[PDB]
Amino acid sequence: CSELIQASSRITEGVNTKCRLSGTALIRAGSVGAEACLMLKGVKEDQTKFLKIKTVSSELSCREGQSYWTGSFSPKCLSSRRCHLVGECHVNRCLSWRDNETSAEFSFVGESTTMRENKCFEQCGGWGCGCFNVNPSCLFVHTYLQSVRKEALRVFNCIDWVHKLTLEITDFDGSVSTIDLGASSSRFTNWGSVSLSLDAEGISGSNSFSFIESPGKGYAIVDEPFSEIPRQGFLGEIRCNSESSVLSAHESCLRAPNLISYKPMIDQLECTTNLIDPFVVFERGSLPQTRNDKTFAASKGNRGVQAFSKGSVQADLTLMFDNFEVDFVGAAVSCDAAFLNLTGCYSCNAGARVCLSITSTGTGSLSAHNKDGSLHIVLPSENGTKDQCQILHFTVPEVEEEFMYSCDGDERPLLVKGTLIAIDPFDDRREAGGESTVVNPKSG
Amino acid sequence: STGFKISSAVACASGVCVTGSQSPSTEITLKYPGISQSSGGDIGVHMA
Amino acid sequence: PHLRNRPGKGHNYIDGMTQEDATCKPVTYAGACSSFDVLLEKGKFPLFQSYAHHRTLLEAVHDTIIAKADPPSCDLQSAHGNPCMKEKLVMKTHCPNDYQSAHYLNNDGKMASVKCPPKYELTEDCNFCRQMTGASLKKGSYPLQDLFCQSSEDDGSKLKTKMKGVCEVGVQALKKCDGQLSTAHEVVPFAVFKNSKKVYLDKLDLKTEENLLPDSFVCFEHKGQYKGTMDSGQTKRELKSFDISQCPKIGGHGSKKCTGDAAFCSAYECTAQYANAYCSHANGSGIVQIQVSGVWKKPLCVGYERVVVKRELSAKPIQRVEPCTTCITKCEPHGLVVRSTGFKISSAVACASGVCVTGSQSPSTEITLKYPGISQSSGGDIGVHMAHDDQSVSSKIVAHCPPQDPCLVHGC
Ligand SMILES: *[C@@H]1O[C@H](CO)[C@@H](O[C@@H]2O[C@H](CO)[C@@H](O[C@@H]3O[C@H](CO)[C@@H](O)[C@H](O)[C@H]3NC(C)=O)[C@H](O)[C@H]2NC(C)=O)[C@H](O)[C@H]1NC(C)=O
Ligand SMILES: *[C@@H]1O[C@H](CO)[C@@H](O[C@@H]2O[C@H](CO)[C@@H](O[C@@H]3O[C@H](CO)[C@@H](O)[C@H](O)[C@H]3NC(C)=O)[C@H](O)[C@H]2NC(C)=O)[C@H](O)[C@H]1NC(C)=O
Ligand SMILES: *[C@@H]1O[C@H](CO)[C@@H](O)[C@H](O)[C@H]1NC(C)=O
Ligand SMILES: *[C@@H]1O[C@H](CO)[C@@H](O)[C@H](O)[C@H]1NC(C)=O
Repeated sequence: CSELIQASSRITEGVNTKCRLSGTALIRAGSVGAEACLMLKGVKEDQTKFLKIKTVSSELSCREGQSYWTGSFSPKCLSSRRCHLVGECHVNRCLSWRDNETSAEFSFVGESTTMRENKCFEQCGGWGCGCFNVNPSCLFVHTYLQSVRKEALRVFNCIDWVHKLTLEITDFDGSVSTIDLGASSSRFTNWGSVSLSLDAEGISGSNSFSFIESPGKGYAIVDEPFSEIPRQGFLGEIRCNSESSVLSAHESCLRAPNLISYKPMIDQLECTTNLIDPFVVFERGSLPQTRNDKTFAASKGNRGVQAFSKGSVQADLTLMFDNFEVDFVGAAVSCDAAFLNLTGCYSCNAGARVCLSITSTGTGSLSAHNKDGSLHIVLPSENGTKDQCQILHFTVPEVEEEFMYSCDGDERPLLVKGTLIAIDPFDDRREAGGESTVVNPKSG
Repeated sequence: STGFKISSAVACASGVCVTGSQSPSTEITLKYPGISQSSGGDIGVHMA
Repeated sequence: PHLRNRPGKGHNYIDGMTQEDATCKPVTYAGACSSFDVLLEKGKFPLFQSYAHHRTLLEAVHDTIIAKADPPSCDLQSAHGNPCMKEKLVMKTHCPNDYQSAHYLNNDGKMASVKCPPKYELTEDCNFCRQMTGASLKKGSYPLQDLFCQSSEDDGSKLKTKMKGVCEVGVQALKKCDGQLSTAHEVVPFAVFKNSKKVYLDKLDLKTEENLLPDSFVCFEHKGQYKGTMDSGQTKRELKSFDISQCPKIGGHGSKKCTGDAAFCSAYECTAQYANAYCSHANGSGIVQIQVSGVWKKPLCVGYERVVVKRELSAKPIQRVEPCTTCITKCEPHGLVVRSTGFKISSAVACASGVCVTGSQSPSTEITLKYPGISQSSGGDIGVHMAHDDQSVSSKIVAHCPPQDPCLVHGC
């Protein structure tokens, strides 16, 4: 499918004399679920090492910007009522009480890291009230917030979305390699590095929603702009910088003015507040939600969020210094192959699925090539009988071809039959295409 | 879906996925993802 | 001064230099030990000052955690003509004045030391001995390296130094290299495990986990305290060390009543009577584990050194040679056509005696361009500069053509 003649080396009998193949390869990445093929040709009926690049999936990952944490909080109040001229019950001190200054009555609290505030309220003054003096008495209140539930939620926003391609690197003699990479980025794998161009689109705009993450539980979407300043009656009215601060109600957490409602009725004070439960909002908007045809959802492995939108990209990945050769592969192996069936469509991004029954005596590959060399089929061969499958592209309603198949041995013919279904576009001018297309919603 | 209603859902089959949105209901129908309808196989479904 | 409540025996002295046994045998809050007080100076030995409640090198030696090397300290007075001063000469140290000895952890993982002849002192680089008249040498030995040790049973016989791009670090010859060798002095962290040698590390990823073993508790007592050791009138308020082996374990037997904080009461049995000592939990102690090769292990000692490392900058920065000629250039009456075998051509330009002509097209194996000036009529040599999709292909080629006939070009 693609040779390395300008950098090919002698890959002596039996032993390997690879010379660290340095020539880079420029081949177009296959569509989603397709594969990219390489040719390492040595001596006929020998060598024929195949490097494959499976295209697992293409996702529109999120690039998070600012973030914070929040939880559920409830207040507790301590009250102390003193008559006039007792302690700091002077009226001038009474109205001018700073919220961050603690009264002397609540000194057993002492120094604490909890979020807290202090208020002073004037009351009646007179023998009916309980004090001989007729000037107004004072009531000192110290309130501190405490976390109700032992959980926290992280609220963030996606400034932009980035295309992200997942590849499965079927390396020479072993396919234990899976990598993930973005636009104009390279990953230092074995035998050198693999780079991705993806020159079509490196971004897919922005958004004006917010996202919630519950660790170990999933994600969710809330339909409000991400606000960096706390606001009463909204999400993130009390926000922190870490899960520990939320779970401990640390004083470093920020909050809006006037969240606590005070009821200084004459019998006992009532300290209470109405707070948006972040867990309720999190459960309301679990991730599989579609907004103006975007359908955000959890990325595979639940490490983030996606964005399924109509579109496509062009990906041209490049290898470099690809050198992975051994000596034991000098021995030859024979197989037996049997055509199984053919399904799928033509001229479609999904492509056509072929399947082949390989009856082989050992480890090996398959190198079926058509008469004109346009279409290539590669499938591993294993001991006994196995059923493998591959993805190809066609442009004919009916498929009837012959391929020259041989696993490092004698050349044999393989004949493929079957037809292909026609995809209804409901609107066609010239053709569909075969580029790399991202997942799209139905309403798009 | 017996009991719980489904509003929006997505179905993935070998990379390609297809979404669907509807009012909360005990059942939901979606377009087939790619050639999974022709090729059968196993299709994953994620719904809310 | 809680840091002077040493774990274990706390014997901060070296063999031979036993003239300070009053205060260097078990180090307590009272006295002053020359081989220990240097560790607590601000700005010096920060790694140990962080892990202040772990054993030192001498403490580890006296607890049989770390062995003593062959010729434990070959005296320069009697063995200055022997190949002793070899691992020390590759380190860059700095000793203060009036010190007659200095100990370090050698390559094998044992403790060695350098001792000057009597009345001599180690110079500022600890490499030479010099004599000063009327000078009072300190009775201890200067710790050369910044390290802390602990007791471990984890095996490390398969552990070895794995440093990338390093031909030789310290006294260890990692490999054999030829060519350029960037030689310098660098600060390399190192660890020592059980049944192994020194292991230099590229990165220091270590974590500590707490426990309730006796080494994790600091037990003290007051001087002049009622019904305790040293029960006599005192003129000063000073503390005294206590041995935790006396306080009974929970659901067990013991010889002394013993009280403490929450952790001690959870681990040991706190008394309900008048207590004989107070046992707090260690500020920082525990078990330290080092990440080597991506897996955590329990090291005997952890420290860092300033040793001479030889690196290889590069074998070859980059090789750019591309005499590629895998294309055919032929001048045609319709236009100047070049067919590039393999690599596709998107845009190209042609030069012919100053005048140039450009062309743009989709990436393809061939491209056609208008002739530059009168080169079509005059023939000659025309240069071509094209942009290929691949690499390692020459972008400058030359095409020789004879004079052409425009009659076929404009024929209609
Ligand atoms: C065209 O041939 C294909 C190749 O045989 C068929 O596609 C796949 O064949 C596999 C076996 O050859 C099946 O594997 C089985 O899958 C089920 C679950 O799907 C597992 O429980 C089985 O263990 C597994 N193996 C066996 C031996 O059963 C695949 O299921 C199958 N893919 C499908 C059915 O989508 C095609 O079925 C076939 N098509 C036609 C029209 O003939
Ligand atoms: C009109 O007369 C001109 C003058 O002779 C010709 O133009 C040039 O003539 C040179 C020799 O007189 C040629 O030089 C040769 O060039 C080639 C490569 O181009 C070299 O390898 C040779 O060493 C060099 N010398 C000799 C003796 O061959 C030029 O090539 C030539 N220019 C061209 C051909 O473009 C014209 O050719 C001529 N025209 C007509 C229509 O008669
Ligand atoms: C009365 O006593 C209070 C303390 O209860 C004290 O703060 C206040 O200053 C006193 N007033 C006087 C002495 O006038
Ligand atoms: C917080 O309290 C301190 C001391 O009580 C005071 O100095 C400071 O001004 C207060 N901060 C305010 C009022 O913002």
